[PDB]
Amino acid sequence: HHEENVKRRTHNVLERQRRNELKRSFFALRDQIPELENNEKAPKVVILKKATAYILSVQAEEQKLISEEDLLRKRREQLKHKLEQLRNS
Amino acid sequence: AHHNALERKRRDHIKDSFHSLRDSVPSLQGEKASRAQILDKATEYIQYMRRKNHTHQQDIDDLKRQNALLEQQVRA
Ligand SMILES: [Cl-]
Repeated sequence: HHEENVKRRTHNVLERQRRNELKRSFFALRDQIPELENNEKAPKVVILKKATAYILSVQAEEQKLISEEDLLRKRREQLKHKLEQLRNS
Repeated sequence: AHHNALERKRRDHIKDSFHSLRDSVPSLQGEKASRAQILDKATEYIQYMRRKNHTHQQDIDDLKRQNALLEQQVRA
């Protein structure tokens, strides 16, 4: 029974260390989500779900910015072409 | 019984949410990942994407300045 006691206490320490590491990982993710930053009562499920939603939002934002830049680049080429036509007339 | 039912639903909702998050992260899409790996790779991805959108906006601001200048040279 002493071996079972030593094993139980050893596993208890290891499990606490793993829980603490996991908590730090949750908090680092939480802190990338502006709505949750430094909220020490943010539940795990809320961090996970808000992270997924935030990823979708940042990806949609990227697509919006890519579209804006594409139109600006097409416009730049059109302007450069107009300037070249004008200067060579 | 009611309390065990609440607890199992709680655990299942966390499992579902880990899967959804993992499936949202390109570096993990299609791979085997522990809970710690999913969290850490999602953190890195969000940090990267937030900065990347700043890089895109900088390029957009550079291009808007470039096109205004070209419009001024066409007007002249
Ligand atoms: Cl967990």
